[PDB]
Parts: sequence; structure tokens; C-alpha cells
Amino acid sequence: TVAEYFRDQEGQDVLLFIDNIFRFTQAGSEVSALLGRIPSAVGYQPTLATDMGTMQERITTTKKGSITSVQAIYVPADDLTDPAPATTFAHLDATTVLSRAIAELGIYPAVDPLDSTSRIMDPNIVGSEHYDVARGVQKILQDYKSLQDIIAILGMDELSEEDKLTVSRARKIQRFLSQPFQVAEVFTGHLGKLVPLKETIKGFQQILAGEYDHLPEQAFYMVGPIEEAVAKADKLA
Amino acid sequence: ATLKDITRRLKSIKNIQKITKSMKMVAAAKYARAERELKPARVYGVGSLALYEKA
Repeated sequence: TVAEYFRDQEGQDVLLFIDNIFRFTQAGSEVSALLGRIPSAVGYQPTLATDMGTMQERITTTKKGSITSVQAIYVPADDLTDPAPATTFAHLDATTVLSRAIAELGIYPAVDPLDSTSRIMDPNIVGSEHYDVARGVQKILQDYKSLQDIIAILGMDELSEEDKLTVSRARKIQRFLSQPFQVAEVFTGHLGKLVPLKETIKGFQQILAGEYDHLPEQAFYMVGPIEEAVAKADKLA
Repeated sequence: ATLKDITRRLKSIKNIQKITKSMKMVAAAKYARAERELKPARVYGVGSLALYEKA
């Protein structure tokens, strides 16, 4: 209700942080029983969809401003078939699925890359340089997963070699996404390094170009733009 | 375990099953090739030592 004021009235491009809608929904669900109502499967509140719907639809970009909605969604057991997230997606425009695995892979940004998506992306919209780089990236990495399966047989420095190159690249790529945090001296120690966009697209595009195919692999970890990663290799040796 | 876990497992096992199986024929083929290769060869190596023997 407040934000709608600003949006329409104050025009504002609202950034709306919600942490977490999940708790709302959950709150709804909690009551559901006690509202006498049936809850739902997965415990929910039967009305969940509208609850959401009305809400999600409550907010938008009119031609009376925009509420840009940064909505934290706790995802229990990161289980997303977990009806709530399952629904959520419809109301999402860009889905950011943060991957605990990746987090575990030490990465910060710890994201789930392939599931942090926007159905939106396009070689038009984002330009193909963007798009394509991404599709290539998305591709290779998923394929790399296929390769993990190989590696399980074949080992830390033994495979089929082109494929090895790409593996290694994937290993760089991974690292290249890793990015410091100014806030988090506590998580990073580092201080944030921001990458202005082109430098990113290029960043990977270049990696894709394999221009560092002789550069160290984790000379990509916790960086800002790609140069600095190159720089970083030197800093080692 | 929860079905996932099972699958997860399974997933791989199946994979394995393939992979190994794959590797099985792949190997078998190689192997087969090698098998072929043995005929003159057989002789050839057998031959190779074939005399520090008599003499």
C-alpha cells in the first residue's frame, strides 16, 4: 500500500525488498487450519494462488511507475516443487535461484546460474552477444555436468582433452563469476568489485574466446571485471 | 532415502551402468580389434624370441 503511493503518486521506481513473501504465505498457511479451513497439500493454505496472485498482481509497472520487486523467497530444502515456489515462478519475471551447491562450491555470488533465469532473455533483447554467450555458457556447463560423470572415472587431471579444455574453462568460468563483497568482510574479506555490464559479456565472451587458456583457473575467483583477473594471475606469480 | 536421494543415486547408477556398459563394448571393440591384430602378430612375437631358445 505504501509503495503503490510512491509508485503512482511519487512516480517512483520502487525497489521492493520483500524478505520473505514466503513468510507471508506461510503465515497464511498457518492460519488456514485455524481459520477452520483446510490448509493444503504440503500443508499450504488452499487459496495460495490467489493470495499470491492478487498480491503479485497487486504490484507491477503501470505507466504510473514501477515497483521492481526484489522478492526474497525462502525455498525450503530448496525444494521448489514445494508448491509455493512452484507457483511463484508464474509471477516471476526473473527468477533468481540461488544455488546452495554453488555457494558450497564456495562461490559468492553463490547463485544457481541456470535457474537464475529470466524467461525474457534474448539475442534481441539483450542482444545476441549477451544471449548467445549465455546460451553457450549454459550449454557448456550443463554438458560439463555430463562430464562430471566421466571425471568420476577419469580423474583430477585425466580425460579426453578438448573436453578437458572446456572443463578447465568451466572451472575458470565458475571462478570468474565469483565476486567480492564490500559488505562482507565477514563472508569475503574482500571488498566488492563491480563489473559494469559489457565488461562482463565480453568477460565471458573472451573466456569463450579462450584468451586465458594459459591463465590460471582460479585467477578468476572473486573478481570484478576480467582484466583484473588477468592481473590477479600475475599477483600470484 | 527420499526419493531424490534414491534418484540421485539411481541416476548415476544408471549412468554408470551405461557408462560402463558403454565402456564395455567400446573396450570390446578395441579389444576386438586387438584380437584381430593378433594373428600374424602372434607368430611375430612368438617368432621374436623364437631362437634364444634353440641356441
